[PDB]
Amino acid sequence: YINKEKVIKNLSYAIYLLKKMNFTLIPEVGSNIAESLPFPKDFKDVAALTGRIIKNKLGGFYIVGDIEFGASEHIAKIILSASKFNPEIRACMNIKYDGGLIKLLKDKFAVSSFDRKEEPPNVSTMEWGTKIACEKFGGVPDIIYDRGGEGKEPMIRVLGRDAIEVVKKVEVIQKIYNTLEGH
Amino acid sequence: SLTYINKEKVIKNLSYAIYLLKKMNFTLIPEVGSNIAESLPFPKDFKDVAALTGRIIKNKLGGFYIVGDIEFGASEHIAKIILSASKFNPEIRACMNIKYDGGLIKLLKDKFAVSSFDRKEEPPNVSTMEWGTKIACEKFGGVPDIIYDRGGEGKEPMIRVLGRDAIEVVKKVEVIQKIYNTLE
Amino acid sequence: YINKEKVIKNLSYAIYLLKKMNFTLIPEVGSNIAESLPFPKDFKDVAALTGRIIKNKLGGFYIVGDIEFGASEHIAKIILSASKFNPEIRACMNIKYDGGLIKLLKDKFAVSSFDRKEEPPNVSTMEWGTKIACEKFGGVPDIIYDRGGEGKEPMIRVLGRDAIEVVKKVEVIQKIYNTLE
Amino acid sequence: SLTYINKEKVIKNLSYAIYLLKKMNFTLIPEVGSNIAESLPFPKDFKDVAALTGRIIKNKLGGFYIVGDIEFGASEHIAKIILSASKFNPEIRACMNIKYDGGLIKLLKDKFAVSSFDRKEEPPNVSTMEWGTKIACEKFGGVPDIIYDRGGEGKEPMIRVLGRDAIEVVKKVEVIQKIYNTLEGH
Ligand SMILES: [Cl-]
Ligand SMILES: [Cl-]
Ligand SMILES: [Cl-]
Ligand SMILES: [Cl-]
Ligand SMILES: [Cl-]
Ligand SMILES: [Cl-]
Ligand SMILES: [Cl-]
Ligand SMILES: [Cl-]
Ligand SMILES: [Cl-]
Repeated sequence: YINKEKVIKNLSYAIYLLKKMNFTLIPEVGSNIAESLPFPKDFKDVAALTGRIIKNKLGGFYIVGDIEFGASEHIAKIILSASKFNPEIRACMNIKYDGGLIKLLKDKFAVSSFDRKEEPPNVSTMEWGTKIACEKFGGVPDIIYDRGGEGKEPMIRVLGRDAIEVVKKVEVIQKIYNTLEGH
Repeated sequence: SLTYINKEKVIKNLSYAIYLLKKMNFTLIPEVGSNIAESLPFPKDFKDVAALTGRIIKNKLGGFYIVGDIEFGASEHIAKIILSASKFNPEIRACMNIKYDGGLIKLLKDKFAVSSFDRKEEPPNVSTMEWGTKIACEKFGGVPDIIYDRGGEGKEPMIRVLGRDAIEVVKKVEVIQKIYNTLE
Repeated sequence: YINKEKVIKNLSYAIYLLKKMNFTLIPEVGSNIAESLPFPKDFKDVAALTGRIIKNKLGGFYIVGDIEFGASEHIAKIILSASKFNPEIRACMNIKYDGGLIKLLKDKFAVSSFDRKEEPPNVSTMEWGTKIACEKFGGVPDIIYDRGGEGKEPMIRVLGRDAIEVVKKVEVIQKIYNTLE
Repeated sequence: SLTYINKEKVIKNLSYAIYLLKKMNFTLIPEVGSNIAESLPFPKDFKDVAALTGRIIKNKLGGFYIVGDIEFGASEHIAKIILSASKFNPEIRACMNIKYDGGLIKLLKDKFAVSSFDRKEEPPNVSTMEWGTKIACEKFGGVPDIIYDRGGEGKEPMIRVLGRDAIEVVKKVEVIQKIYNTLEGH
């Protein structure tokens, strides 16, 4: 069974694991993690942080806000679009993008992307872009990235069955990034 | 002894500015969050500037979150703007970045000293903020109230309010917020 | 079956429910909620808030800190002690004491207690008191309270199988407490 | 002195006092948590007193948490102490409660003016904090640096540090803390 309680517990435990991590893959707009009920209809069936995850410029990061349903329309769009290709995919987290990192991830994760400059009119970038990457991959990959655009920083989006799986994948990505960030 | 005394003033100033802000219906929050900083007199490097260790971000439930503590060396980004404007007027030691809006900008030009810079002109081997601020000030003839830019590749458009201290800046932001509310 | 992940999720959801509750039974020393792994050996098999739940003078309350194992030796003493009587009891939360409230609760909940003045030497108040209240009851009751003592605020402790159940019990206790307004 | 002590001044003093506290290895935290307050000159009631809406509490994994915001009227409790002491010396506008320790007191009575009151001697229909502060001050012949009490039924003992403003209070507390650290490390 997968009800609201299950989703709130999933995200809570995912955050818990995240607090143990030396997570530095945070974009300028901050990270958020979300998970939906199975077969989500709208963003109200998707839970996330009411705040965001931001860097602590003195070292570490801050996890701001509470987990609540409908807290992130943005990521909800990604999960709702992806669920069309695979209803098992219910979670997503956006993290910082790095050119070198992506190259290295393609040999360890299923990766797909979309170009913001190719967006047609009358659509939501996140809905359109997710659809693009998924159709290109022929399913739901581990990661959906984009090199950004006018007023939009590049981004890496990690997907998975639930928020716990997502964070586990992010940990793998973080370990690789540690070496690059160090350099 | 001297530094201890000057730092205390900076901390108190930033602290009261946040206090005032918390009272406000601050909605001009950019997706990258806002921060507010203030420098000691005659700053040399970012460590002579204090600010939030976190940032001021939106709360989906409504309102906003003021995240972190006020500490020195907490904002290299903002510090770059202040130290650069300080080369045009040592009196300017505080700055805060808020949400950009075309319509609001026009209405601000009639009440504040506004200058700017464009991200595409940026010459190679330079810091965008140091360069942009310097260009914006060279262009204005001193340190204006507002320095904005339309953004660019991977960069959201921003409005930067400057002043003699954090409280000054916050007061200015409150005026701006009001001007902005007559639009929505 | 019942591992650390389960415990963390249980406490997390319990707090989630508590946050949406008009909870006013907060002691002067603040409340904390804790849950242990089955058959806990020491306080490190018990998770709880590293901070506490305290009153917000403006109104409402603040839930401070993170959920972590080994976060509370104090409540851990209570849970470890009760588990000897009934290993199915893995959670506990301390809430504000009220003489009248206890009177009303005694008719709906299984209640027991201990007296700080009767504490024998060379023991831990929480370990000894919990054991005493349970032997007095013939098992583990829903509530174990004490009228406090010198330098010690009186307290009502709510026990249960897991953190969610405990909060569910506190929700009822709170409604009853409100009849006292 | 050309200064005007208004609300802004008080908020700034409390804010800086907290900034200093966050840098301390403050372990003298009572079970009920600590709070720090400061009033405007000649306070009329607790509304003229500012303090944390929450409190300073122990972080079980190590360190402590400063909870809430600084706001006027936040603390009636510490306000009762300040307004009471101000009747003896209007210069006293701040107070912070910290964990009590008998040995620590003895080590302090040589560096600080100390006075106290007994919860068991409290008369009928009075506020413990107003009455106790009054007694302690009348017994000292003024406002001391410290007013403590050994606790009582349902009440943990406490050490209350007073001063002209929050910053002055925090400086005294730091001195006390260093002494306590030695006792702790013995
Ligand atoms: Cl989001
Ligand atoms: Cl994104
Ligand atoms: Cl900026
Ligand atoms: Cl505890
Ligand atoms: Cl207890
Ligand atoms: Cl004990
Ligand atoms: Cl208080
Ligand atoms: Cl006190
Ligand atoms: Cl009182």
